[PDB]
Amino acid sequence: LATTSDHDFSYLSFAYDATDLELEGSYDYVIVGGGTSGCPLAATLSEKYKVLVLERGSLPTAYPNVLTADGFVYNLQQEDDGKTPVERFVSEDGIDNVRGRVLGGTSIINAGVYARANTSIYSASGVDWDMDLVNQTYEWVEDTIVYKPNSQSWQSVTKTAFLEAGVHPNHGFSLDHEEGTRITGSTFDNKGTRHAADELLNKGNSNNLRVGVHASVEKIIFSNAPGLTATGVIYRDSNGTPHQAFVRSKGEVIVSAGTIGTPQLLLLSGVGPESYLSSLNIPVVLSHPYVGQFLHDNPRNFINILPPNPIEPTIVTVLGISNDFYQCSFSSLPFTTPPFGFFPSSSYPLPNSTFAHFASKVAGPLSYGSLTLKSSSNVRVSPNVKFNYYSNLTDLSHCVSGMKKIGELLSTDALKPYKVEDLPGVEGFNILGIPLPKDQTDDAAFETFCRESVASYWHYHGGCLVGKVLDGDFRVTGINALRVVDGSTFPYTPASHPQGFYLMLGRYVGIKILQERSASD
Ligand SMILES: Cc1cc2nc3c(=O)[nH]c(=O)nc-3n(C[C@H](O)[C@H](O)[C@H](O)COP(=O)(O)OP(=O)(O)OC[C@H]3O[C@@H](n4cnc5c(N)ncnc54)[C@H](O)[C@@H]3O)c2cc1C
Ligand SMILES: *[C@@H]1O[C@H](CO)[C@@H](O[C@@H]2O[C@H](CO)[C@@H](O[C@H]3O[C@H](CO)[C@@H](O)[C@H](O)[C@@H]3O)[C@H](O)[C@H]2NC(C)=O)[C@H](O)[C@H]1NC(C)=O
Ligand SMILES: *[C@@H]1O[C@H](CO)[C@@H](O[C@@H]2O[C@H](CO)[C@@H](O)[C@H](O)[C@H]2NC(C)=O)[C@H](O[C@@H]2O[C@@H](C)[C@@H](O)[C@@H](O)[C@@H]2O)[C@H]1NC(C)=O
Ligand SMILES: *[C@@H]1O[C@H](CO)[C@@H](O)[C@H](O)[C@H]1NC(C)=O
Ligand SMILES: N#C[C@H](O)c1ccccc1
Ligand SMILES: N#C[C@H](O)c1ccccc1
Ligand SMILES: O=Cc1ccccc1
Repeated sequence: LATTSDHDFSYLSFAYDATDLELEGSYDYVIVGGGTSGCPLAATLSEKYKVLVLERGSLPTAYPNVLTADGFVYNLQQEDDGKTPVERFVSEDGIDNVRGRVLGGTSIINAGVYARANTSIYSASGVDWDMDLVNQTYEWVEDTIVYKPNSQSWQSVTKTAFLEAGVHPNHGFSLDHEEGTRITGSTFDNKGTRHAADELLNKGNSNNLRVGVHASVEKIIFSNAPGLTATGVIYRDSNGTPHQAFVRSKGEVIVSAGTIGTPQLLLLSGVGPESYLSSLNIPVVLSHPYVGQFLHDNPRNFINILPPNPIEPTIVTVLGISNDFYQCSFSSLPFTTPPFGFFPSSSYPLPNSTFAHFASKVAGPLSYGSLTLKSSSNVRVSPNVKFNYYSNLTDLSHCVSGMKKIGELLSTDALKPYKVEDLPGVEGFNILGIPLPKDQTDDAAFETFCRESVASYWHYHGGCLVGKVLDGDFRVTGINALRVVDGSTFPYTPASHPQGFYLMLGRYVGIKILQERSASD
């Protein structure tokens, strides 16, 4: 783990605005998306080769509130002017959501919860994992931006509630995703300073790594030398001037534009379903039926309580893990401006006092949808995405069990002091929004609750799966010098909170590439 310190912006020495980058550059590797996986990947590759990372968003310094824990809600509340770090979108299901648009990616605007992936998921994932390397990489990330949190009153209350409610065993402080209750790590340090993926750029070689911000990558360039190969990308700066960045022999273009951005860029570049691309007059580079398919978004269901006695805002650190659902509680100050994506719609009552948000994330999820373009030419126009929440009934069953567990928490001695009236069961609380069914044994009522109150846990992933679009080495099948490394590569969430795994993934693949270049050297 790391030690509390200011956000490290040393990498600014090699950060440039796209308008200042050359019109035509040559590198060993070009990384699209300076996000959660993108930054550590770029830093690792720069240890030996010339790397250029292209990020559409601004430097974190352009939006100071992304650098503190008490700025979390603020960023979500900010109006989307097309340049802000929080990009708003609404799935076809009608659920509000957001994604990062800034150097550091979504790790720069998230809730800071850090967890290592469930150790049992690597086995039949389609990737032959080097577990020694996986752990060395987690350590590499953790020693740079992960911290053991301060004790916090509300989180402690939540911990007592989980333990009283049978979420066992107790793991004390642990980073591992395991069944039971525990206090995990956070990317927010003990002074509330947010640390993120961008700082992993500092681990790279300052003479080999170059970062371009305000760089909108619109298309991947291909050629046959002699086989189909990615040769670079076209990106545009704030002046509307297009640039080109090419990769040299043995080099590669790696797309780390995220669950939403990666499939979008591939489609715009002619890599996707042939009939679909043709319907939009997009030249087909390679028919790839699964690009944009298998998009998953774990549903979030919750209960907001308004204690009669004020509680203090806290960062989530206490996790109550079950096999089918993951839970936690977020305490916060009241708002009069809605944080987009926090509640499912803009028409949700706002809290005028301090409140606690008990959240439940369904594992998986088994349900999935797809991503389609909204513009056949403009990469700045958000793609259409549908997740089909609860289309798979097993997900619904898990939501029911999960909300019943929340009901248990609400019925504990631990939460009694936060009720307005001493009533039986889950009754007695001042609830903001949709309350739980009073009868904890009414499954049908819980199913309706699950469906009508659903929101996004913001941990969407998939869209460019290993075994569907990519091979075990994250290469886009059928195309040379092209890989994908970010949250779009797997169908299910790796843990209650995925940033740890995606951060690790970036460097992991980076190391695999260096090992590959060593053997072929
Ligand atoms: C509100 C919120 C709270 C969250 N809280 C937590 C939490 O507490 N703990 C946790 O573990 N996880 C959390 N997550 C999820 C986690 O942050 C994400 O799963 C993770 O950051 C995704 O990593 P990524 O590398 O795939 O994508 P991203 O980090 O999003 O990175 C993709 C990058 O590509 C850029 N990009 C996209 N298209 C282009 C293009 N065409 N050209 C150039 N650049 C482009 C984007 O701007 C972005 O910087 C949260 C997510 C949200 C939205
Ligand atoms: C990669 O890291 C894994 C953790 O992220 C690690 O698994 C953990 O390994 C430790 C021992 O190194 C196990 O032991 C701990 O827990 C047991 C049971 O509770 C205690 O008896 C021990 O005293 C100790 O506290 C962990 O249980 C285990 N955790 C998990 C979730 O599996 C892997 O072994 C590492 N892999 C490699 C190849 O290094
Ligand atoms: C909901 O997700 C389940 C797990 O992915 C699906 O079941 C699985 O379906 C596989 C076929 O794609 C099959 O090989 C697995 O054995 C099976 N596993 C389980 C838990 O049964 C389920 O699909 C439906 O049920 C299975 C059993 C088959 O009959 C499928 O044809 C059904 O579609 C998913 N349900 C939905 C709504 O898709
Ligand atoms: C860990 O992953 C395995 C394999 O996918 C799964 O069976 C198990 O339920 C998961 N455990 C938890 C607590 O999520
Ligand atoms: N469990 C436990 C430890 O006391 C603990 C560890 C980290 C932060 C708060 C508290
Ligand atoms: N189970 C499961 C997920 O698909 C998964 C996620 C990351 C790595 C391996 C597997
Ligand atoms: O899982 C973390 C979290 C944080 C704030 C609101 C909901 C969930």
